[PDB]
Amino acid sequence: TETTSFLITKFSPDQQNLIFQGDGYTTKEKLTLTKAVKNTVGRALYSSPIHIWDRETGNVANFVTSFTFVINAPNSYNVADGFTFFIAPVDTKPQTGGGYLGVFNSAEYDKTTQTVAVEFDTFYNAAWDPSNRDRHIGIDVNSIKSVNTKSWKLQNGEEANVVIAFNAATNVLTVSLTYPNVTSYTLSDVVSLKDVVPEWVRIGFSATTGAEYAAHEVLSWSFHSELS
Amino acid sequence: TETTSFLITKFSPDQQNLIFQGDGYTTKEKLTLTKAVKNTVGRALYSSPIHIWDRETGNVANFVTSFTFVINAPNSYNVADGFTFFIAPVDTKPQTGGGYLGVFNSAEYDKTTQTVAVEFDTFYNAAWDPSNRDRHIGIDVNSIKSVNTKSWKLQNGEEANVVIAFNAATNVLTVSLTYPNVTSYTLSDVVSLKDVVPEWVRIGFSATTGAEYAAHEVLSWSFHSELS
Ligand SMILES: OC[C@H]1O[C@@H](O)[C@H](O)[C@@H](O)[C@@H]1O
Ligand SMILES: OC[C@H]1O[C@@H](O)[C@H](O)[C@@H](O)[C@@H]1O
Ligand SMILES: [Ca+2]
Ligand SMILES: [Ca+2]
Ligand SMILES: [Mn+2]
Ligand SMILES: [Mn+2]
Repeated sequence: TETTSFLITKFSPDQQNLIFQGDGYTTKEKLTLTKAVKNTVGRALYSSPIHIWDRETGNVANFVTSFTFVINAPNSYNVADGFTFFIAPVDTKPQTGGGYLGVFNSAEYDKTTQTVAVEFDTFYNAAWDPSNRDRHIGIDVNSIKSVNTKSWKLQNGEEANVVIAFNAATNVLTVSLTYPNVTSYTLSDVVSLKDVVPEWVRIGFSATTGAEYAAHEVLSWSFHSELS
Repeated sequence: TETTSFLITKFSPDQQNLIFQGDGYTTKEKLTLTKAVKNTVGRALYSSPIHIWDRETGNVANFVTSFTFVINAPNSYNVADGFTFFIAPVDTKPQTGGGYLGVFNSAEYDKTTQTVAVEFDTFYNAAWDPSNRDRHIGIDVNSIKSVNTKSWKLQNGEEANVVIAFNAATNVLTVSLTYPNVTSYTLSDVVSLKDVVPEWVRIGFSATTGAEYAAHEVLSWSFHSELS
């Protein structure tokens, strides 16, 4: 048995258990991924690698993470590009920015990326996003074109509580986003972790801007995993 | 609030959430610090830095750690040097070996060392060890000359269960050691953690051999800290 857990309900300016990439940094008790500026990327990784699956027994870890995040766009009508929670190899670095959200590089399935991300996409990219042009929650597996998505109305400036759980027995990854004014969205899909990501991974957040922009922030974060 | 927990009941050939130094490695499901050879040092740290106290609030964290260890001396009469569980600055590296247990450099107090350790000393070093020449458990603070100690009879090759707990309210550090055949030892003292170590630290194990030697292995390890 191997387990990993942490809880940070307030971020300090010298948060040494996180690995920052791009414009990502801590300030005023909040983790800032990107400011409201064009063409940036911000990423934050928890320092310790997680044992997501066991090569020897073939076991896969059960896990759940919770975080509260806020998106502040100066113009409630022009918002881009989004925020994501992602599971990737330990040595992971920012990928394509803008619509790619700093985690992927193509709309085509690329097994070499070995990355699963749960996106909060705020800008319609015609080449791969849902035709309805709605902002949405989506589950990505080695591609920026989600395997499943769910419309979501962004409440500019409001904090959203997100819970992402993965059940090892069913291979179901569930996502839930709740706003206080009480509006909730849920989305599920079967992800076969053991065949997408390496057995040791790093988890983090990622947010990007492009021609359109907004400030992406995390105010608290917990994670708990258990590999038997 | 900031909490960090982890539990490993079986070590893997590639235990990526641990940082090894000296001859420390994992094999046969155990963490091996030193083999039964002369003059070696082996350390293992948890990859993620821990927030042990906070300057702006003045708050210090409560923590507990449980581990099982084994010392195998080829000859129960000639055994050295010892094993330690320690808290030190994030960038910590192996220090002087032999009777300095890979954690300190002298028997004189040295503030820049910023290291608190709990030793399981199996060799009598005339210049600083307790005059009775007894194997002992000690609480070291910025010096290899323990602040407090307690005689301990080594049970060669046997599994020892240890619990080291720090109570932030009273600043009391307590250590307990138990052998199957049920022999127990306990020691405690008040350590002002906030005055000795930095805000962020890394925790781990250390073991060393010198002219006299023995194998030091850890069989399981859990840790939990909570800073309000
Ligand atoms: O910011 C909105 C959009 O800006 C464009 O300039 C980027 O090429 C595109 O990837 C992004 O989605
Ligand atoms: O191994 C037992 C002893 O061996 C000596 O050679 C080392 O100098 C000393 O530090 C150590 O305590
Ligand atoms: Ca998009
Ligand atoms: Ca000694
Ligand atoms: Mn999308
Ligand atoms: Mn001693």
